[PDB]
Amino acid sequence: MVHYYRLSLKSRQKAPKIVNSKYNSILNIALKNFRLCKKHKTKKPVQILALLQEIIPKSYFGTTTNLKRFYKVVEKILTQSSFECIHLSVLHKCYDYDAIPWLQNVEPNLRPKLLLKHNLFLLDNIVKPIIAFYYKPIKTLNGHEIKFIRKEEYISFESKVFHKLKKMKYLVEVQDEVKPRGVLNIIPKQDNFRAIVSIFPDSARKPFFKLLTSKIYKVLEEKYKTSGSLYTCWSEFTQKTQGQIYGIKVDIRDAYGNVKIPVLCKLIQSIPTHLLDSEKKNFIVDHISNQFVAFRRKIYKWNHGLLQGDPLSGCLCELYMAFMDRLYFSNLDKDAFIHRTVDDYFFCSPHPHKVYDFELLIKGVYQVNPTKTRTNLPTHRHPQDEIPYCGKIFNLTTRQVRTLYKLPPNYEIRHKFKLWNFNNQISDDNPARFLQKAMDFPFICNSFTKFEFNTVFNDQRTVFANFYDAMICVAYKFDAAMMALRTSFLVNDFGFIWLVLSSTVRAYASRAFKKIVTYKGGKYRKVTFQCLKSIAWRAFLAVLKRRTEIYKGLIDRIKSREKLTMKFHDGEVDASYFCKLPEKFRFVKINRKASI
Ligand SMILES: COC(=O)c1ccc2c(ccn2[C@@H]2C[C@H](O)[C@@H](COP(=O)(O)OP(=O)(O)OP(=O)(O)O)O2)c1
Ligand SMILES: [Mg+2]
Ligand SMILES: [Mg+2]
Repeated sequence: MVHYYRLSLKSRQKAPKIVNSKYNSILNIALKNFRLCKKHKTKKPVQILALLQEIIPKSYFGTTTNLKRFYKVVEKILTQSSFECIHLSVLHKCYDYDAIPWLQNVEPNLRPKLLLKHNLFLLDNIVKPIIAFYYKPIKTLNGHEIKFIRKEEYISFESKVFHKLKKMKYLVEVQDEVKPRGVLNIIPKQDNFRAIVSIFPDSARKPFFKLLTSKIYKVLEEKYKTSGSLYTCWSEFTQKTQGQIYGIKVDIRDAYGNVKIPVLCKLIQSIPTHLLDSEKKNFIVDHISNQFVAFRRKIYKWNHGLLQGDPLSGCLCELYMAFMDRLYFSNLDKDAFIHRTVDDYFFCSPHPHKVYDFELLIKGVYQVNPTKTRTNLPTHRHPQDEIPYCGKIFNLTTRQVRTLYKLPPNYEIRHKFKLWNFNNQISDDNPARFLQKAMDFPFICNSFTKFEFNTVFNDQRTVFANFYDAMICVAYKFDAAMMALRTSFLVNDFGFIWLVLSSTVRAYASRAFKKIVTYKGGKYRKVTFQCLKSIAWRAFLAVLKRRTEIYKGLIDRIKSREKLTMKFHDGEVDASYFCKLPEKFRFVKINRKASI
């Protein structure tokens, strides 16, 4: 009931020093070569595919077709996203079987599965290990993007921040050979770093930690400030505020690190016992004072605030921050806009001086991160009016809210979408259910909200732009699915994709219509299912025309048999934007070619 094979490097097994009776010994040439190359040292010019071509002799494949069928999957490994798989299928499907020299002497009909086992050995014992020898993979945290960084430079970088953490006092060796919470990982930021904990998977206390986060979130709700709700706050502020809106958003530097455990333990102790009893109070306090992690092999106590990656860190940081809000941010204009999430504050006032004062107050309380500040304050050199907060983009002048999309230059969009899941596999001969489960609406629901579809503060223009921008993300993940199909499912008839595509267009259009009807306001004019449907169709054509040397069939099918005419009951909404790719999507990389 396992159909997939995952591209992750942990799938690797320890390279045996010579293969045994079961396996053909043709590959021990390559097992020898893995050692002959690992006893090599280089410092700059390295191609991964090229050198693998020399560890594994061409004689294992015998021809030029089987070898490229193998190097497709090694390429996919090189360009992997986290939790991305291939079908075990691809390691035996449509091979030339009597062109290899070494199953020419085995049962003609038993070749598939033991060639599969052989290829499995190749990749698990040589391919992913040679990579893991030359590179570390790191998660960008931008989707499932994995960047490959040569371990030589990364060990150095890890060493420099370990330097900073022991040259400071943030990390003190305890050597109690004490059970550590988990393994410390250093992960690059931009020009910076981030120190994280990977918890040891010991699922005896996971429901306990969940009970605890639950309890103190209930404590947050009843004890601390009901923080309104972002949509409500923005709605009512923009309605009551006639004039030009001034605003600022600031990010607190090292939020988890600058929590003061003294103050935190006090706050924990102050909680009424009917909400958090004495034992769990003491466990939590002991827990946040006593945080041990393993790094290299020496054990270290973490002294710098709450430590990221720990299950209680989010809830305790919000407890601390709500306390700080009560202490320092209680006296601001009740007719002004204020909202916080975690380390991000968003303040707005028609009064410039009041926005200026809020910034001064914040910079007095916390150490802000200047890089991340966004404001139309005249005091700042480069005023913005679009400020990003909570994955939205609030326009201070127009009061419009657009979905914010994190898509850096030359970011491969396929890294946002988790096409495969190991726990629920799908066999190679059912592409329809795979496409379906990829087109399930959760992955885009977060840009289908009142924030996007209200006609209370947002124009009809803006609502429709939000819908089209969501359907672009949707069509992109549809194209990602199709790539997975053509290179793992290796599809025969594409008859199901027309039905899947029609179904998704119509269902997402229906959800959009219902959301828009639900949040009607003073700037509603009229919205139509025909218009929504054709917006979505245009969104799909916009994506598919970047490979219209593939999708010419589908392109022309939808243009021939579908309604795309764009008529609004408004003269305000520019339709030229609903025909091109939006400026945020037209440069995301769609080709999956082995970089380093
Ligand atoms: C590596 O995978 C993970 O498991 C993972 C990623 C991010 C995580 C956790 C746990 C908490 N978070 C982040 C904590 C951070 O504190 C906060 C705000 O993020 P941010 O402002 O961007 O970083 P921070 O303020 O500390 O420092 P900075 O401002 O750059 O100085 O959400 C686990
Ligand atoms: Mg921050
Ligand atoms: Mg932030």
